[PDB]
Amino acid sequence: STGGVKKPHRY
Amino acid sequence: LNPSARIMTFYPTMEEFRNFSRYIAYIESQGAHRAGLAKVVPPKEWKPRASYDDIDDLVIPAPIQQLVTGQSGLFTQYNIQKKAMTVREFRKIANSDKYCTPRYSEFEELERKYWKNLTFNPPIYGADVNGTLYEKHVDEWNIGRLRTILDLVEKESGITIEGVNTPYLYFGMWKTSFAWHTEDMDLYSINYLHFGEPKSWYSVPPEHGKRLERLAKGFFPGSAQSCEAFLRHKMTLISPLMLKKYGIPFDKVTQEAGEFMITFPYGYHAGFNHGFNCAESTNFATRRWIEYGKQAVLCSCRKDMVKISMDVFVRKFQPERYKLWKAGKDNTVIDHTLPTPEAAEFL
Ligand SMILES: O=C(O)CNC(=O)C(=O)O
Ligand code: NI
Ligand SMILES: [Zn+2]
Repeated sequence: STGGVKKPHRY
Repeated sequence: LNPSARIMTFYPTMEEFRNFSRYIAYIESQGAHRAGLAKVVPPKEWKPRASYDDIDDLVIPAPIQQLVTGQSGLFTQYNIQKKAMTVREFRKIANSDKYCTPRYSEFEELERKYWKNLTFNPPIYGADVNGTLYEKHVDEWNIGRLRTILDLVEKESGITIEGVNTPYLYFGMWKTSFAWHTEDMDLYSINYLHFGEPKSWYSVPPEHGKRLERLAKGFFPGSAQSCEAFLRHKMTLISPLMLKKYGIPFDKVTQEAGEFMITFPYGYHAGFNHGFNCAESTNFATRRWIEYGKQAVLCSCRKDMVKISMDVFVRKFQPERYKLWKAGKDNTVIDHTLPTPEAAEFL
């Protein structure tokens, strides 16, 4: 497994 | 129950409003979930904050300049991270001649200008900011503490997933966009527009969501070949004229300041902001979601993508299916029309 972030990868 | 699968709007009294989860079960008993998106207008007596006059020094640490490439109703959005800036700094840019909303009569006119000018004069979106503008004592529909079974993740594991079981703020200007997506793990979302100009939404009924994905894969076959779940990258913009042209059912709705939107498991949505505004959002779950989470097609190709272990949920809420699921033999088919079990109370 659980985790991550909702913010998608910026460029 | 909502056989047209159209976006429904509700006007809860303060007594109905108090229990968040019970009111989601209620709107589902009315068929709201079939559209993928519902609007809830809170009672007039309810305010989440006394005033928004004190937030000008709030830091937007990673504003995104939104570069859009494409034509003929199909676009890819490239999110360029800019230097940190305050809400005051952001509002000045938003309200400036260069970035402010064009003059317009009907919403349909603004909708046309958005789809025409999407790729010009790239705006800045103060998107995915950790925080809440709820005052600490607001106990009804507080995005920081909704009290749903999604709390099992942190309660059990200690794991916080920013924006998913924590709140995010979104400072918009004109022509800032959110691409087509379902929620991470195909969860619900809640979205409250604290202040400012509207936020317009497109929605595809969960029962026709696979048709949107098939279409998107044919239009972006490169992206589809490198990632099954490429729509989760939140880069894909598709106009309602393209949806209409390829027979995808959808509805539209505009959210005004002081309104909540609810998105439902596997409900594809996209949209744009009309001008300077601020929305707060997070994800949440009902018991109905557990099967959606078990079956969610997840993004393979990126680091830091949201994944939730379903184990804890299947053990607690489907203990009879646990050993079968754990063995890979759980063949449950999701019926998108069914309301969450908690709705039984109203049915
Ligand atoms: O407001 C935005 O930019 C996008 N919001 C959402 O996708 C949501 O609340 O589910
Ligand atoms: Ni969303
Ligand atoms: Zn991917």
